[PDB]
Amino acid sequence: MDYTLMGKLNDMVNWGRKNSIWPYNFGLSCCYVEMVASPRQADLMVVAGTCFTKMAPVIQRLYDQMLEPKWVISMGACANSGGMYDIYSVVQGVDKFIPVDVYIPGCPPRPEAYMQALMLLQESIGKERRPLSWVVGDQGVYRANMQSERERKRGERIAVTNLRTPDEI
Amino acid sequence: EPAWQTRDHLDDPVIGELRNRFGPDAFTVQATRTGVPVVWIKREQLLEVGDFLKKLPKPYVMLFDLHGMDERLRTHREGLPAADFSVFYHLISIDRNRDIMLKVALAENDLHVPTFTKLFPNANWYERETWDLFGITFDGHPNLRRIMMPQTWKGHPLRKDYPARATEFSPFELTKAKQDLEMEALTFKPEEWGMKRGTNEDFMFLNLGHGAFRIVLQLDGEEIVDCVPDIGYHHRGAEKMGERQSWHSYIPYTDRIEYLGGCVNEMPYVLAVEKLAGITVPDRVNVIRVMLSELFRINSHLLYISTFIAFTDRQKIYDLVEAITGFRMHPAWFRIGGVAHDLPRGWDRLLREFLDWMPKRLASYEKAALQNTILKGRSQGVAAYGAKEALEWGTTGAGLRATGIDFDVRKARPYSGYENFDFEIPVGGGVSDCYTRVMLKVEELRQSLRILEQCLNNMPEGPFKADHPLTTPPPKERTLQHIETLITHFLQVSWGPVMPANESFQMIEATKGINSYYLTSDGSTMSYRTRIRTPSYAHLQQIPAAIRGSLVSDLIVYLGSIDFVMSDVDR
Amino acid sequence: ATIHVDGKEYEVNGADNLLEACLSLGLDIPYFCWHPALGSVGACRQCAVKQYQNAEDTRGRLVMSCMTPASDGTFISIDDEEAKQFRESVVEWLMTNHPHDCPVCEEGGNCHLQDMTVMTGHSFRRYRFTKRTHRNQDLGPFISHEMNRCIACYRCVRYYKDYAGGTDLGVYGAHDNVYFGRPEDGTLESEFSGNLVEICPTGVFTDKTHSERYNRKWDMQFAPSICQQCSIGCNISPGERYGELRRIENRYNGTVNHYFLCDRGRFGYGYVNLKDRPRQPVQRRGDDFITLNAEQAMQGAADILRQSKKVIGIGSPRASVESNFALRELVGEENFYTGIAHGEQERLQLALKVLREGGIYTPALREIESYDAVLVLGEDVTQTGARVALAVRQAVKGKAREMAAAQKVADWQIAAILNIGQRAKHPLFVTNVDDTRLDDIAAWTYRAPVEDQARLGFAIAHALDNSAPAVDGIEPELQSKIDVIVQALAGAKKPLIISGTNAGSLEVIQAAANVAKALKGRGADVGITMIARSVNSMGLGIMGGGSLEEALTELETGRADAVVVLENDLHRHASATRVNAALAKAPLVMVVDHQRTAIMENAHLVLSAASFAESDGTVINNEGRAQRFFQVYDPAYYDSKTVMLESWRWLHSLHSTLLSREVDWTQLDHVIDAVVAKIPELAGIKDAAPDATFRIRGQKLAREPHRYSGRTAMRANISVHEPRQPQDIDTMFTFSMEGNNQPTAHRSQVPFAWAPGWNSPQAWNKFQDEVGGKLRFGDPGVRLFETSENGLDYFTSVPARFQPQDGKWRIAPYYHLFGSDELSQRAPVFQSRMPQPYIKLNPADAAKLGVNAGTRVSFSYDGNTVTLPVEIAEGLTAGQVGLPMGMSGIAPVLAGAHLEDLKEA
Amino acid sequence: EPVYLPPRYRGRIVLTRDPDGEERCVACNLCAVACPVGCISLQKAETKDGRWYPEFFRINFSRCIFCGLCEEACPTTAIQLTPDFEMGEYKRQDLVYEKEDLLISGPGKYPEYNFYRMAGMAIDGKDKGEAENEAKPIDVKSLLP
Ligand code: SF4
Ligand code: SF4
Ligand code: SF4
Ligand code: SF4
Ligand code: SF4
Ligand code: SF4
Ligand code: FES
Ligand SMILES: [Ca+2]
Repeated sequence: MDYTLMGKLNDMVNWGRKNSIWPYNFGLSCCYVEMVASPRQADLMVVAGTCFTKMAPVIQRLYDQMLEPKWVISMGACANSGGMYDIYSVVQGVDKFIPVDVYIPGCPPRPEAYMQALMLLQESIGKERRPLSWVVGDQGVYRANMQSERERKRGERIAVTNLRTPDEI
Repeated sequence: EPAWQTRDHLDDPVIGELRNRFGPDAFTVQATRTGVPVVWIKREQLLEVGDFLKKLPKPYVMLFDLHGMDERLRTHREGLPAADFSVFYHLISIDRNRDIMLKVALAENDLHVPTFTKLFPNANWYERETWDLFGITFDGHPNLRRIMMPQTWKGHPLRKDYPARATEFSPFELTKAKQDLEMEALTFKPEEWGMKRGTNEDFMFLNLGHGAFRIVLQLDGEEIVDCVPDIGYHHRGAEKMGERQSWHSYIPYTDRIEYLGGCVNEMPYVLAVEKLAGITVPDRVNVIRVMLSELFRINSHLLYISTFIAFTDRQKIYDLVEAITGFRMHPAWFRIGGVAHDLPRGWDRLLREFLDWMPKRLASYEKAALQNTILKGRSQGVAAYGAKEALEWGTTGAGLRATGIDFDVRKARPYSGYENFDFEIPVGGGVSDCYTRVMLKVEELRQSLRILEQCLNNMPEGPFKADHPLTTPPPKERTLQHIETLITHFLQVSWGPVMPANESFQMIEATKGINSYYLTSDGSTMSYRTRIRTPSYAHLQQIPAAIRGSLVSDLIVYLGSIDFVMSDVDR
Repeated sequence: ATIHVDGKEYEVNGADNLLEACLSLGLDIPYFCWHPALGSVGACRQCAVKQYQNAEDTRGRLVMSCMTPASDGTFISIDDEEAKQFRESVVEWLMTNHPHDCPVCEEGGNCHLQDMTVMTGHSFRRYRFTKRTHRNQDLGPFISHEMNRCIACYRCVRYYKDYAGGTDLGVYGAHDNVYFGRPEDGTLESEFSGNLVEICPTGVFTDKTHSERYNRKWDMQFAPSICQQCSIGCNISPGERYGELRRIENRYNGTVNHYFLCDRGRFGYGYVNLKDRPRQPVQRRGDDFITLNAEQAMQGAADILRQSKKVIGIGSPRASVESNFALRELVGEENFYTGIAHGEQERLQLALKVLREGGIYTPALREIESYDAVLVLGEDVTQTGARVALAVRQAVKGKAREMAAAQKVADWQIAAILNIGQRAKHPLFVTNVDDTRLDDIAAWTYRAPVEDQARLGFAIAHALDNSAPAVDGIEPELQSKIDVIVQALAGAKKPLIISGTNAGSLEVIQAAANVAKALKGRGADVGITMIARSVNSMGLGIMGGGSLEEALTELETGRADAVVVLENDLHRHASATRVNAALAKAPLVMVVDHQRTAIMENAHLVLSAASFAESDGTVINNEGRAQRFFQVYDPAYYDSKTVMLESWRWLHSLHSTLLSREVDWTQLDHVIDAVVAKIPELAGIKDAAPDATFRIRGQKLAREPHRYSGRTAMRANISVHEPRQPQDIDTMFTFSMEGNNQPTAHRSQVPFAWAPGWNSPQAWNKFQDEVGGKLRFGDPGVRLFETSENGLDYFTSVPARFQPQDGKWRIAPYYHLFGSDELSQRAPVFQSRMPQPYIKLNPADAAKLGVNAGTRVSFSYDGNTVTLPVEIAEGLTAGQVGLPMGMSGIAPVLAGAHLEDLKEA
Repeated sequence: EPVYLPPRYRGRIVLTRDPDGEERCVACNLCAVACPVGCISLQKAETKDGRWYPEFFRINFSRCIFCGLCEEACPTTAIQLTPDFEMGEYKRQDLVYEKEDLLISGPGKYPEYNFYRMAGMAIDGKDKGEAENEAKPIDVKSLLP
């Protein structure tokens, strides 16, 4: 499989990083109170809310305080793209200024959607290659171009025929 | 004579009193559907009229609202004075159980009004926001700075020539804003905030980190001498979106203001749109709306009490609301003229299972609240204010009733058939501390369960949407079968329903106080002006005047005791 | 007059009906069968108000506001409960048979019936029985027919028959089975059949060309533009979606084209959407075609222009004033050549001299409908200036209007007027080389060669005024008909003389000027109209320059070694062999064009210019009216690599890169200021539209409706990140709905009509001062010149009569509305409507040739032998041979040329 | 354990089919204009028999707030919000769902409705007068008065 810019220990390191993930939950807006550690110790940043223009610098600074390796999960349509607030005071997506590894649609997403995002991030971490040391070898991060989730789940989604009618609970 | 009929309220005694005091030619009475006497005052008589209303035999004691309107694009301005901008002042008399709206007309070249901070101190933040969003100066204001936008903001976003949509992002301006946020503590100037005596030299200035916002603190050791809360970090431009969505498609945005509220925030918007539309909704709509608003009020109160001191009760409410509307947090389910669907088959089983399982939890909550001596030592007596302080700062909801002032919207000014439900309004002593507010919220939880029992027990049979032609959208089976209904649905979901030109107003008792929607229609399919008064704004402005001489931990407890969210503050 | 509507006093015109008076006051009354241009009939019964006898009358009576005069002391109630009930009932009765078709109906969101159903307040069906249904007809490539949606309001037949004069649309049947259509399947024959898609208040008649690529009205990006398909300059609203031009709606102009277009301007927009258009600058290097961006194309072109000795510029009457001026500045005034031939230019400048020096006032297109007698000399008006033909038809019906006004019958009561004036009509005298489409209402038609038409004009002028030069050899029967024309023209209060450059004769224009001068000498209120050939023919004539023949001479002699061709294919104004040889001799050919023309194979650089949809500019009417057209959309919004700039932008940056070696993408108002500074006779174009700093209370004018959809998904397949909204530095319009389109805004350029509650083309009533009048703050456009104080002299160059000489064949020009224009005949929907290439012959000439109808003859013109099949034309004269101008292989410059070796293939 | 979602739950959006097996969408664009976010984009095409269908159909799910206004506005019940919430993606470009990612093989939550059985427009298999509550077309040349 393709990647984007002696071997078993790399899988060991990936397994250690994958099973041990410490989040920093950014409050921001109502995606946070749906879904419910200093940034120095946390390695995953969960942006859950509208990226307002007055606190885009706060998000950028608290992202810059984290240490490599670092991953970003964007919950909610606001953090994905701006959502419904295509308005003057709202940044249209947190991926305008920080790199995002997993996106979850929803307004808000369910907590189980965040669990699914955690599983997706865990697979992404497990299938990537990072430098072991900063003195030996290539000092480049190899992200894997994984198969998209909407094309992976296309067969069972298209195969759906009948649903329950909305007149009952 | 329906409730939504356009009236001028010339039979109001305030109009006769103002005429006998200032003369008949001093003001212009406007006919609205706000339910309020709207009078247009000269700018030079404005402080005189405010002082006269403050000293009536049953005086107008509370400034409910103060904001601006851009009247330049308003075409249907018949019977109105010539204005390029206007400032409106909503004043509430509780003894009279009335309210009045004063309006001051302003030309484009002379945008300045005398300030009301000598009459009503909440006009401080109201006038700062009116300056920030419309560009109107208020002469005599102590510190007229921006409150929603950053101080280095170009233009006033609520003006009609300001584009609503998001401009191009720039890392350039982003790194400037980051570098001024890094150097803010080094270059803190304590008169760009309204502070004084900045470094005495024993005084220390800090910044503190229900939403995320900053509050600048001035300390004598550990005692708070002055504080200013920095808000606007959660500003979404919801009122501007009101000017850029159709009447129907603005409903989700009404949900996302005060996000713990859901249908409680949905309610005053559709009530004001139905006042604009001349719609009277049937009783089944009234009971469905009351039931959903009380379910969400119970959810919000449980979250507030759990935060102040759980997950199962709110989960049961969320499953019931998810079964009715299809969504937990932002149902988007109230409609103009009714509700989006009928109740699902099995709603009563879920509500009966929720109501048969709740009273023992309520007894547990009362045990954990009124028998907790650690909480009863930590909470009462701190950040306490009386009735006079709550009236002058626009405090509504649990704080106002905890001061002994028996004012609830659901009883004084009933809406959506709340007079058909038997429920009590808890009022406390004369002291509004953390403890009395928490027990008032517990008693309101009990009363909301009573209202839910009455919603379940005698639920009307009938339509869930009105027979009115302006009901948006029309019933879906007639839309899918009948051509005139298909036509009405077509033009109501595409161009939008046409509300004839009028001004409407609805205030309701939200989960955190009084929430009101003031809607101005220019005869089009969008709102000309959407003014949203939220209680968390007025409650946050009272924070400096309530903890003068307290400690920082006392400030933290006060912040916990106030039911507020930043989306409600900033909208 | 004084009326009282619901107790409110209003001052109105007493000569109007109550429906138009109340619509002019902003009051909303539902209506179907009334049109401002068609008058009142009282069919649909929708416009009911309640009339009272006086102020102290309570019971009233329901009257029909379109059939009730707005007299003094009138008392009506619109919001009476009985009137409201009856209007809802009328909507209900229409709804009983209406199909459940709105999602699959092209009228949806633009439907007057949808608007009036919503306005009356009818949304509940209590009808349980069956609906009547109808079979549909095939009405040709442009109009789609769906008779189920009809509400039997008779607007289509009233327009198509009483107004447009067409004969193949009617109403058939009876009680509730009335059917509106053709007597059989086939193409609608009228040149103004396209206006049925806006006359019909339902989805019965719809734009088939738009139905191919349908999008709803709220999804369009609209701009106010000028139609480019002939010289009349009708105001249009082109609307786009997803980067392609989707529809041409009519844009109301109370001075030019009020409610109506012609079929060419309405349906020949499809050349904009062609996939072979230049979208990027391309440089020829050997046999390779290297694609460049704007900067390096300008650098390479500027280097090649700087190393050359003389650079000539060949403009076009297609291009705007700004583009032609930019080319004139780039190459120099003495090096600038108009791209038209010498004879075409001579006829054009004579038409301009008659217009702006002859001392006779040239009417606007709307004002043509008030003239009492019409003489058309040489110009096939229906095929070259069709809206002038429609206005001529209205002026002809003016006689019935006067007769009905004599009997105190109101002007809106169209059935009474048409009954009183049965077949009486104002005198119309047309001349052509054959039959025209105005012969049904012409008092006389003269089929003759252009020399004999000019001689008839000179003889009419001599009989009106003896100081005009006399014509010898007039036959006694032709002299009797000339005396008939003279008696009709002399007795008219307002005569109108129409001619143009399409007849291919200088002497026809001279004769028309002579007739107009003779009528002006008798004190008559005479007007003269000249039909130019292209959209900016009079602008290119006012600018001036050498002919195309001079430019080809410069290229062939080697005096010019670099040629810049602007929006010109060069084959419609000169022979293709000569053009090809001259362009092959040049070491630099640079073609700035928006259509893939045939001269791009020899071109060394091709600049992808913008068409009228992708550009701004100014064009000059056939009556000398300067009109701005604004850009509809950004071509680079969807395809990021598209470099398709305005022609004047390309040429101004090329001039700047030639002078100071830096690119300069200027602004439109800078180019307009340069035009009005350097050319004082074009100084009126500054006031054609306001500058880019014009605001309505601080905001720009919106190009798209306020309910525009798909903002965050229309480009998501290219990139999920939303691009920046396109910036329009050139005009006062914004490429978004963040702007103003209020009907009460103080402007004259309205991109599209929409009001809350009026989503149809009936929304134009809100944007007008009175309905059927002008726009509320005046029509857009400005006349360049006024009527001169002093006239011309009589032209004394009277031609001799046509002599049919053996071996030669005089080429008589036949024009077709679908085919003669260049860009519109490139549009793919026109090939179905295009006539087959047929060469017209007299029966005597064809019998002499041994050739019957349909067999193919071969003739050689300019060393090129081509073969066409023969159609017999009885109306032609012997010694003439008929050719369709502007088609494939037949340049319009052949009009008046001779033919050799016409023999059967 | 699997999560329980009620039938009204507003989750992943699909385009459904009629009982005959053809796609219900007539490309009327009412969903796109009723979307307050503007994250629906489609284009009308027509079959040889005159049936309106979407040439393409795309939804920006990174923008979509799952409000259900499109389903409420659909007059054919083609577009529906289904009880499914597992839509997390690695790339935001993969959150733009084309017609191949939205068109399921059944009627979804409305098992029987067919808009083209009620419309008067003639398509293949439904001539004039063959729809619901519709009389046969009376020819204008009929002998009956
Ligand atoms: S995506 Fe929706 S739920 Fe999440 S922060 Fe935005 S508005 Fe709130
Ligand atoms: S003509 Fe109008 S009302 Fe009738 S189907 Fe078409 S859009 Fe609907
Ligand atoms: S086809 Fe159209 S214009 Fe003609 S009568 Fe029917 S609805 Fe009226
Ligand atoms: S008359 Fe000429 S300018 Fe007018 S629409 Fe037709 S082609 Fe265009
Ligand atoms: S659910 Fe709402 S936001 Fe999502 S596509 Fe439908 S209308 Fe748009
Ligand atoms: S509203 Fe329904 S039928 Fe219309 S375009 Fe959308 S999915 Fe298709
Ligand atoms: S508009 Fe008057 S009856 Fe038709
Ligand atoms: Ca431009």
